Amino acid sequence: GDERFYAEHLMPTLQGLLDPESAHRLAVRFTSLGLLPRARFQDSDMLEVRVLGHKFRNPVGIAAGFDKHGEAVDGLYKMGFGFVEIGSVTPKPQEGNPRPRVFRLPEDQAVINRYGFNSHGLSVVEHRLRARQQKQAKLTEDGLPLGVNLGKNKTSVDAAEDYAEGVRVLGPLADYLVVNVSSPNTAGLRSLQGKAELRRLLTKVLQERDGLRRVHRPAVLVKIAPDLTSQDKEDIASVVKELGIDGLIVTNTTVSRPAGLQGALRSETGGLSGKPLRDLSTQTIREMYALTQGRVPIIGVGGVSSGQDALEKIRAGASLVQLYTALTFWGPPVVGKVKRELEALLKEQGFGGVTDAIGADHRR
Ligand SMILES: Cc1cc2nc3c(=O)[nH]c(=O)nc-3n(C[C@H](O)[C@H](O)[C@H](O)COP(=O)(O)O)c2cc1C
Ligand SMILES: COc1cccc(-c2csc(N/N=C/c3ccccc3C(=O)O)n2)c1
Ligand SMILES: O=C(O)c1cc(=O)[nH]c(=O)[nH]1
Repeated sequence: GDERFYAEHLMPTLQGLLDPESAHRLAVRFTSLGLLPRARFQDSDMLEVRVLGHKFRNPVGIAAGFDKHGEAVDGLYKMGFGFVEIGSVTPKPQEGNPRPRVFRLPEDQAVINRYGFNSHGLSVVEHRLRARQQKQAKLTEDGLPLGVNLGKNKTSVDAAEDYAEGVRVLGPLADYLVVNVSSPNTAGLRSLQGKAELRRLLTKVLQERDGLRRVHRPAVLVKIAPDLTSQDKEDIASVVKELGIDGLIVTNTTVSRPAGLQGALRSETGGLSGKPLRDLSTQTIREMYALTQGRVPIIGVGGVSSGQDALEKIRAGASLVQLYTALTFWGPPVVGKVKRELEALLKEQGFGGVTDAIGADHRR
């Protein structure tokens, strides 16, 4: 469980042998088998957060896209994440884009991916989650909630019906659902972020959700891009408040390529994640928090690899944070590292707990 060993030796050597997709698949295998150090870090009460109708024993989650098909959920809690998001899941199975479709930018601590929603489909994931449904109910009660991220098939004619199907099938198995309208890798998907289409889409989603039995009724969150115009952001905030959307996930990967990227593969098509996304994401959180008057829970994600990164997002308005790319460079010890550093920084800055820090920047 040594950060230095994983960061300086183990992870780099494994990356030396395996292309990123092979490495991802192997990581999922290892994780599902529990082949990792069980956490040194025991979660402090300071790290607990209550939001989305749930207790989270720590605010650090695993972002969607690592466990796309719900295969490694328990290994992910063992890794120390306070909550787990699986997906994106599409209604029907689909292969996603041709390989290669994932690229490392080691010099930038960044990744570019164009998976294209490769997915086992709703039915397979439903059965997988059903097999451990009662274990999840206890985990959730214990402060370890589960989120399910919903996508749409490449060849679907009715985007809203794809999401509605997802709500009906995986909604009853989830503590929260994510409407992913921000994947850069599915044609036309991000235009679902525009006002009229979003309102129509989310109205249908919320109706389907409200039609589920009470104990099986998840919160609904919208995951947005970091590449939105100011107009897009205003409109989303407006729709979210008009419809009573439960929360936002901020943000997905960027189609931008910030100046300064050094990686040889920087011009590959796809969404960029990791360090170059970090502050762009933090700023989007800051803006969405203000537009929603601090009343809509935000899960902050984008380039988090340290306690400081996490705290900056929390102070900007995030109630919870996720990471993914940092894990691909630092390995499993990064989770305890982030939690440990976050706790220390909360103390240094005079916060009683994570909850006190949420949106602190806006009250300065
Ligand atoms: C390889 C890869 C696959 C991803 N797949 C999904 C996905 O299926 N659905 C989704 O909402 N986000 C997906 N993401 C985005 C992450 O959830 C997250 O929003 C983004 O990577 C920023 O966080 P990070 O910098 O910590 O990696 C993916 C990211 C990566 C790198
Ligand atoms: C070292 O032993 C373990 C044990 C459990 C998980 C892991 C683990 C978690 S993530 C990971 N590597 N991930 C690599 C990866 C994932 C998605 C996309 C790209 C990459 C990559 O660039 O290698 N490995 C490693
Ligand atoms: O499947 C994808 O390629 C994918 C989806 C998503 O939401 N974000 C991302 O970076 N890639």
